[PDB]
Formats: sequence, C-alpha cells, structure tokens
Amino acid sequence: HHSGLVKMSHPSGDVEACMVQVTCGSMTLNGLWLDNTVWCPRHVMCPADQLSDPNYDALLISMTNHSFSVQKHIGAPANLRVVGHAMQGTLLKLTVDVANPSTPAYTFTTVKPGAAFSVLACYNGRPTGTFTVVMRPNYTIKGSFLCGSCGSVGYTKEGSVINFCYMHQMELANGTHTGSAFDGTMYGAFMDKQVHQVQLTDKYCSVNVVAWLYAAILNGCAWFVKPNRTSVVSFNEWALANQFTEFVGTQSVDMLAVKTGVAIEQLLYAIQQLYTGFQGKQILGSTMLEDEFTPEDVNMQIMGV
Amino acid sequence: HHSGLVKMSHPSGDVEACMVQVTCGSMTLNGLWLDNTVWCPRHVMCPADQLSDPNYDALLISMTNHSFSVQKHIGAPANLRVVGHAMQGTLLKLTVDVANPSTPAYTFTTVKPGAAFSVLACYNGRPTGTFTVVMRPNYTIKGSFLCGSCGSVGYTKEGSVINFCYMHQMELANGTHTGSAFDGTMYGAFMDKQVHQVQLTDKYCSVNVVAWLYAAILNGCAWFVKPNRTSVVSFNEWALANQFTEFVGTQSVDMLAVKTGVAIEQLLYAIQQLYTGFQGKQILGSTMLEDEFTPEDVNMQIMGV
Ligand SMILES: *[C@H](O)[C@H](C[C@@H]1CCNC1=O)NC(=O)[C@H](CC(C)C)NC(=O)OC[C@H]1CC(=O)N(C[C@@H]2C[C@@H]3C=C[C@H]2C3)C1
Ligand SMILES: *[C@H](O)[C@H](C[C@@H]1CCNC1=O)NC(=O)[C@H](CC(C)C)NC(=O)OC[C@H]1CC(=O)N(C[C@@H]2C[C@@H]3C=C[C@H]2C3)C1
Repeated sequence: HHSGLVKMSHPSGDVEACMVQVTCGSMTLNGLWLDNTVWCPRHVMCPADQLSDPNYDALLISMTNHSFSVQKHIGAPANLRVVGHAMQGTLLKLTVDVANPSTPAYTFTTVKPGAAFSVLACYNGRPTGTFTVVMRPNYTIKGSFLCGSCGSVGYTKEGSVINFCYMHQMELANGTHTGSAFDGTMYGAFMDKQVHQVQLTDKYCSVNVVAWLYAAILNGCAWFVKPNRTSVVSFNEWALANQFTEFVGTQSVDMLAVKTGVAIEQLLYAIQQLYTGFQGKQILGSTMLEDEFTPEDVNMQIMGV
Repeated sequence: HHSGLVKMSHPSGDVEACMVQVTCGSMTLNGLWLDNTVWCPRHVMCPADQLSDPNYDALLISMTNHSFSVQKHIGAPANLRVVGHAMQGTLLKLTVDVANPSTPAYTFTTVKPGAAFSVLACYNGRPTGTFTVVMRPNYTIKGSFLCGSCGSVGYTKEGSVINFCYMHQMELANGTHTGSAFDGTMYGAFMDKQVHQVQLTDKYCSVNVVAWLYAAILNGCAWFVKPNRTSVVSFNEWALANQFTEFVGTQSVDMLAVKTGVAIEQLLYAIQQLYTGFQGKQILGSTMLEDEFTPEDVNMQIMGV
C-alpha cells in the first residue's frame, strides 16, 4: 500500500523568473530580483580564498556600485546595472535600474521549525532543481546543495502570493544546510563563516509525527491506536527528556482528529510507545517515526483540503 | 548525518506554460498544449457517471470539434478553438487554431522501470505542485493525485529539451497510480477503466538499491561492505526468487564504483545479506533498503556530476 504522500513542492515558474547571477571579484552566486532590488548572500564580496572568517563590514566599505555585475540568463537575457548597494545582516540588497517585469506578488516571512517550504536550487543564476524540506528544530534543513548554490531561495505560497523565507548560505559538517531569512538574520545561532561552529541538537518534530500517524490511519493502518491517552502537558514533559519538540496543536491537526475519530492524545501515547520500538511492525512502510510531513501536507494530499 | 539526497524535480516553469483545461460534456481535466496540439486523456469524453468501463470508440464517433472546450488560465488567459480531434490509444489529440507561443523544445519518450521523472500535478488546468517519482517495476508510480488530476504530466529534461513521458490516468486500489505514454499506450498491462484489474507484483529496483549503498559509502557509511562478492549472473538468479529486479549495470553506476573503490559485486553481496536483515544497524538513517534514488541522482546530487 502507498500512503498517497510525496514530497510536494510548489510549481517553480514564478520564482524561476526572478533568479539572477551576481558576480563580485572572484565570486559568483545567485540572487533574487524583485522590483528594483536584487538580494544575494553577502559573502559574494569575499575573495574566494578568504571565506574562512570574513570581516564583512570592511568588505562592504571597499565596494562601489560597479563592483557588482548582475545578469539574467533564461527567459529574458539581460545585464542589470547596479545603481545602489547596501548590507542587511547576512544579505546584500543591490538596487538595479530595471524593475523585474515578472515580479510576483510577494512577502518576506520567517519559517518556523517543522514547517515545510519549497527550494529552487540554482547555479550561476540558472535554476536546476526543486525540492521541499522542513525546517529542523535546530534551524538547519536537510537539503541538496553544492558549490555555487548560494543565493538559491526557499518559499511558500498562499494563493498567488509568494512568501520568501530562505536564502541559502552554507553547509554544516553533518551534511545539513542553513541560510538567511530576508531580514538578513541567519536561521538559528549560525553565522556566515566557514570556521567551527557549535551545532544545536536536532529533535523529532512531534506535530509532524502526529500528522504522519494520522496519515497512516487515513490509509487504514491503525494497529498502534489504543484507548490509552497521554495529555499534551504530560507528553510535552516527556518530550523534553526524549529529544522531541513540544506538541502545539493547530486547526490542521484538529481536522485530522475529526476525520479519523482518533484523538490527539491517543497518538501522543502511541508516539511514546513507538519511540521505544515498533516491535517488528511497520507504519506506512517504515519502522521508524517520520516527521518530514506536516499536518497541512496530510490535509492537502490525502483529504484534498 | 544527512546524506545530501533529496527528491529533486526539474524546475517546472517551462511545462507550466503548456498546461490547459479541457472540458467535454460533464468532464473536465488537464491537457498539454504543444504547437497546435492539445493532448489529454480520452476519458474526458466519458459522461462523469459512466467511467466504469467505457466504449471509447463509440464516444469518439459521437463528438465534434466544438464538443471540446480548451482554456488556458495562468500567464496568458485564452480560449483555444478546437479545429480537429483524434484518438491515439488512451489519449486524445486535439488540434487548436493557435500555436502555443511558449512551446519548449521537446520530445516524447517512454520511461523505464527504476528511472525517475518529474510530475507537474494540475487541477482545472492550473499547476498546483511538483514532485518526482521512479517508475516501479510493475508500471505504477507512488504519486499524489486526487480527483481532477488527470492530464497532469511527467517529464525528464536533457539540456533545454523536455522529454514528456507520462500523462496521468488513474489510481489503483493499493493507492499507486498509472498513466499513458504520449504514444497513447498505458504503462504496463493497465487499461483506462475503473473496474477490477489484475495488478502486477512490485519488486525492489536493484540498480537503485546499489546506487543508494554507494551514496552511503560516499557519506562515510560502509559497515556493510565486505570483501565478499556476488557475480551479476549469480545475483540476477537470486533476484528472480526474491522480488528484486535483475541488475543491469550502466556507466553511471560504474562512475560510483570508481569514485568509492567498491565493486558492484561487493554491493550485490551486501544486498543479499541486508535483505535478510540489518541486524539493528542503519544505513543513511534507514533500516530497510531504499530504491527510490537512481545512480544519476547520486552522481548529480553528491558527486556534482
Ligand atoms: C555557497 O554557494 C556555498 C554553499 C555550500 C557549498 C557546499 N554545499 C553548500 O551548501 N557556501 C559556502 O561555501 C560557505 C561559505 C561561508 C558561509 C562563507 N561555506 C560552507 O558551506 O562551508 C562548507 C562546510 C563543510 C564543512 O564541513 N564545514 C564545517 C567547517 C570545517 C571545519 C569543521 C567545522 C568547520 C571547520 C564548512
Ligand atoms: C482523473 O482525474 C482520475 C485520477 C484519480 C482520481 C483519484 N486519484 C487519481 O489518481 N482518474 C480516475 O478517476 C479514473 C478514471 C478511469 C480510468 C476511467 N479512475 C480511477 O482512478 O478510479 C479510482 C480507483 C480507486 C479504486 O480503488 N479503484 C479500483 C477499482 C475499485 C474496485 C476494486 C478494484 C477496481 C474495482 C478505482
């Protein structure tokens, strides 16, 4: 049996039309062209052989507008003249003299741990792939990024409005990734430097595990459901000692409880038992808990909400 | 540790610009507009209450050109006048009086079991999501499709050329999906009818399992590698008795063997042992074999080829 769940990304066309290549000195990466502004990671200013631990304030002072070259490649090829530049946090804000005629309706938002978003991976200003990730509790993502991918963007969509939430910056030693929000802050405690940094400990996202167990029930797989219940308060105390996030319910989870007739508290109890072992049984083809699907994923993909 | 593998789809913009809505009678679904042709599933001709087991030859005779309404919604809204119609296998070929000005360079191809492709899921001629799947050995895909999704398309890309390989038709009782190639044939032994159909038995895709074990080695995870080797001939005999596809090597797998220094035959032996059980150990976070990543995925995402 197949659960009917896949890793679903938004269609990428609207964002593809905003990607550009930004070159400065010996560095080239990707940027996002919206209206008369191009956003890109500030380490484009760094000499390619001094990425270890840069002094970005001094680099910024050394640049002028024609220190930067902005090129759009696909769709409508163009060189975009830079007429202003500024730094906000770990991003550069370049002002260009042409407004992107394909600028979508958009906002900037910050994504929260456990929430999903779509990524458009780009190299040299050319989109190459798209994938979806959940923001981990330790403010990394389990992505797929190589050299040249910085400036690739992550986003969600509400209606036709694109909510940009992530601009790629770096890989960590354990193979995970992190980046900036468009307010210029890095997610988590990370800084845009290549030297050793403490990494926070990851955790299972409890609300997503609950969503996945509801997905199992909706597929006729409920062997783990018992009358036994664990309160949210009691579960959250247990979670703190067992590398789980605390559970915070939402309307999306409530809709799953109503559809299946299985209470949240029954699945909180199930999680505590399953964490100790599946005892040879599988759930939706798996012998470990799955936290990479959201309640919204389950509502949309299975219940067609 | 994260392997650096995600489910990677192609950027969807070029295909989004080809999607249209096709209406006929009481049915509406999606179609693909290339040049002066619109492709769509033939069951658009079926009255919505007679999808059980249609006589499509009789339905086709009963239609005329203005039995069909073709509408493009996003980007460049339009009603496309139908000036011809024909049936090929399980698809309709509608001729319209306007050439799609956004027609990409394209081909039609058939995808083979174990190979990956990208899907653009659409409803009412509007793209809603994108995801990637491997064609299963029993000629189903483990997708995410709801009512209204037929006519959604699957494709691969070589350079800028889009190779269309799949047009969605139906869901099976076990939750998997299947569809047509653009020559009009259904994948596998399936027919575009809603009544009971024998489903062929699925299998592990051995070449993809080998790719995944190489991905593990490339991430420093090689506890399952031993000097022991199983020949391709011997493995393929074993596979026939154990619900594995026969292994057929490719240049992409050879590149992984060269990079890691681990021979294909060492991993064929490992698979035979792992199939019997992982004995409490994990590989790239998993306690079962993974066959949803291709050798090309591993080369591109990890080795940057
Ligand atoms: C931007 O294109 C690029 C994206 C990277 C390339 C590889 N995959 C990606 O996602 N970003 C960088 O190269 C970035 C630049 C700095 C922020 C200025 N640096 C980066 O990602 O470094 C790669 C890491 C690999 C690794 O193990 N570390 C951790 C270091 C090594 C040593 C142990 C811990 C610290 C010190 C750096
Ligand atoms: C086209 O939009 C649509 C896509 C479907 C809807 C649900 N998810 C999808 O992928 N295709 C159809 O509705 C399709 C139409 C026929 C090909 C004319 N029929 C279809 O997909 O039927 C849904 C299946 C669910 C199910 O269990 N079966 C198997 C039947 C039921 C009974 C046991 C086995 C046979 C007889 C049909």
